Amino acid sequence: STLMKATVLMRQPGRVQEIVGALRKGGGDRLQVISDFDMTLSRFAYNGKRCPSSYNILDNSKIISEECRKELTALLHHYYPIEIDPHRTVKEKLPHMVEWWTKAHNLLCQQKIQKFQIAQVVRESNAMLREGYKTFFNTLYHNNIPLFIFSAGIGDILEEIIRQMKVFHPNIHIVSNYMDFNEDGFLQGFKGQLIHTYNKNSSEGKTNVILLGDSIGDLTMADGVPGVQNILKIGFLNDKVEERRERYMDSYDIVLEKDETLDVVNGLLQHILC
Ligand SMILES: Nc1nc(O)c2c(n1)[nH]c[n+]2Cc1ccc(F)c(F)c1
Ligand SMILES: [Mg+2]
Repeated sequence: STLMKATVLMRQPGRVQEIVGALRKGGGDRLQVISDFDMTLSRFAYNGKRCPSSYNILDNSKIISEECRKELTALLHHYYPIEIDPHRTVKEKLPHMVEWWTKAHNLLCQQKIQKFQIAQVVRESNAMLREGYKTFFNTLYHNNIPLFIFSAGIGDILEEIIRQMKVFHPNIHIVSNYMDFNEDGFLQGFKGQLIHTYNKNSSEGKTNVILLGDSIGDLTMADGVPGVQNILKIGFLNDKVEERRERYMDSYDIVLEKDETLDVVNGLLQHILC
């Protein structure tokens, strides 16, 4: 019944039925959720307007100068055509993506950004999560299901969004780029491994996976999780739907077309965990 919502597309509904059945048989003990952030857990559009990405939330804020905003936009102008070019292989795109993210991160480090300002920028932003986010985050937490959120954005921004929406629970594990601040609270670098849009993947018995994404690249987020026995991939198809629908349906198990809610995922979780 969950899958009878009007936004639901399935190329092989019988296969979806078998995967959901295996997930239910395995129970929450075997389940983990692997999800993209922007335009998957965050809402795509509201009240006739696009909702901001994590990148937009910081870049359009009061703590980024207009000159820095122009330089970030110039980097985007150069690298976006490379990023989306289907005739460049993922391997050929990698060094360009590393360059772009390294350059953007360094520009942010050359501003005067203070830790306390991150909460402020998010609070003043138009950040929005999909409808049903409380049920989604609470169901996972109450059922002890780890949620891995991958984002090539800024971890601090993601965390403040989820915290300010009152759903940042200890079962959430964000894999993203976290800021490093000096003793005076000023941004000085980024922590750990660089995550760009083409290395959002894993690079305990939780062998069943629900993957949530909104781009064709998100299909790989669970690659490299060892010993996965069952995976159900759910893809939000937010825009350019006539152009994208076939490729989405042919790779994602379930596609949700212009669905600004987590209702289908929530219903699947309730079915699997009850
Ligand atoms: N705040 C911020 N601003 C940027 O421009 C950043 C960033 N963080 N990290 C990496 N880039 C470059 C980039 C990569 C993908 C995008 F979709 C995009 F809009 C911008
Ligand atoms: Mg996304």
